[PDB]
Amino acid sequence: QDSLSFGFPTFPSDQKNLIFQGDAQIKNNAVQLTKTDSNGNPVASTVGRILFSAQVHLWEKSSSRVANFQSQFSFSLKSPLSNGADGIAFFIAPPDTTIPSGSGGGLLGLFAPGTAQNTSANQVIAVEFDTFAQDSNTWDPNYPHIGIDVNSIRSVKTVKWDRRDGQSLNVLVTFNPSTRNLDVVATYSDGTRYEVSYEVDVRSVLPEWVRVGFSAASGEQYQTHTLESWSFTSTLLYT
Amino acid sequence: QDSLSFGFPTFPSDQKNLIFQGDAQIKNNAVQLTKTDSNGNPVASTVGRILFSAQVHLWEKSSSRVANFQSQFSFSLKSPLSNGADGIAFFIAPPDTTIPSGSGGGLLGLFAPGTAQNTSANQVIAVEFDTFYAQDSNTWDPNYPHIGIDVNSIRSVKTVKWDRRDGQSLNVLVTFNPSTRNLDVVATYSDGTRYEVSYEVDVRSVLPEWVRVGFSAASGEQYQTHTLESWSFTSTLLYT
Ligand SMILES: OC[C@H]1O[C@H](O)[C@@H](O)[C@@H](O)[C@@H]1O
Ligand SMILES: [Ca+2]
Ligand SMILES: [Ca+2]
Ligand SMILES: [Mn+2]
Ligand SMILES: [Mn+2]
Repeated sequence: QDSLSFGFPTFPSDQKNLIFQGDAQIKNNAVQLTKTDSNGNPVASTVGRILFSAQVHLWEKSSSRVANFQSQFSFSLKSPLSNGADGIAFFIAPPDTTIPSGSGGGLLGLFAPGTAQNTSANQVIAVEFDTFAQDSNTWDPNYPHIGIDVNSIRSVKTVKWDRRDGQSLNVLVTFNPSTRNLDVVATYSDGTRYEVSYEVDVRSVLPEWVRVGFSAASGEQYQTHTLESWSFTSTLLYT
Repeated sequence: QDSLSFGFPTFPSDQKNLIFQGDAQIKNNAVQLTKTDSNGNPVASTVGRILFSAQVHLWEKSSSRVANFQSQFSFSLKSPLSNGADGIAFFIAPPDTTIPSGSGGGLLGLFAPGTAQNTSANQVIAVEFDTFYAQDSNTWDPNYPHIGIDVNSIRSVKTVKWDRRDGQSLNVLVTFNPSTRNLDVVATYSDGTRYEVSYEVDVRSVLPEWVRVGFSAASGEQYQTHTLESWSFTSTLLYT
């Protein structure tokens, strides 16, 4: 299809179009990307991802068209620790994507250790919300941030962000094929706003058909990564 | 998802979200539901169906919600002879639905010969466009071309006389309103000729909560092409 859209105002347990990977599962009308104990508390060493089943037609060679898409979602992070980790990300990748071997912790379940920083060994665009160390994650700034990843865990750009325990963050990620701008706008309920944009030609990074979803992980330090709602729309346009 | 929508202005050969059953295949940016030869002409004894891969949440027990949906599509029928068979249908059925054994010809690839008229043995809502075309092989339904609404039976609960026009595209709009429980069908040719048929039906008592939607077509001894040219669909769960 040239156009596709779906909306999950909430996530009831009865799902049919979601692909669950790792420890991801539905609990309390929300998606818990990372594992939580029986009491609902986060645990260490966990990775989880979800993908929408239907493939998205991102671009089409024959017609020289590229999709204009919008992804709106909200999530909350919670942890009894002073340093909850590691983060959650919205990502776009090839349809057969699976969790890479040893991609826990700072790799967010998105990249394999051996090629995490090799743009030629990866095909993925992701928007990450990182809450976690200059000794391990020697590739990220010295503070929580929102980062745009293009075939590498080493963000092409980042902006400072504040982690607020248990508070929902509303995010809108849009891509405009005419300007090739990928824009990210995130807000907390009190109006605090964060914005970051990057110009990228998706045709040179991703295949024509892709899948979209979310990934999260916790290493030694942990926190819940709760996806509360998600709406997505994409339509092929002439450029 | 509470809401889902997709649109196929045309059908390129590179499809990823369509389930092809029987002889259905993409050809010339359109879906040929029934088999065609090298010249592109219709052949006999052929059945084909397509379904969208994502499941549609038609209703939700826990919340007491039922979906409002709309399906818009266009198709054309062509045959070397002045008339053709057997017809095409838009249908809604359980996710694992497959072509019933021996459901060719007049059964449109939707029902099994043994229970084609047994409502308790079927779970399907379909809007068919019948053009044959044969009281000898299709004793059911009125004796003239028609559009019919099928609910668990090949014997339409409601029909309206229809005109077959070789090679001309018919634009169809199928809508279901959970508030009135009316399933409305409006079909029109480019010159403005319009056909309307509707029926009240509680989808909850007929189909499971999650379903798949698609099209089916068949040709027995008599044949014609059943070309699906475009299709857009959209559903949203609403409180009743
Ligand atoms: O195709 C016309 C006609 O051919 C045969 O008689 C059978 O397959 C019928 O079901 C069908 O209606
Ligand atoms: Ca980072
Ligand atoms: Ca009929
Ligand atoms: Mn990090
Ligand atoms: Mn018939």
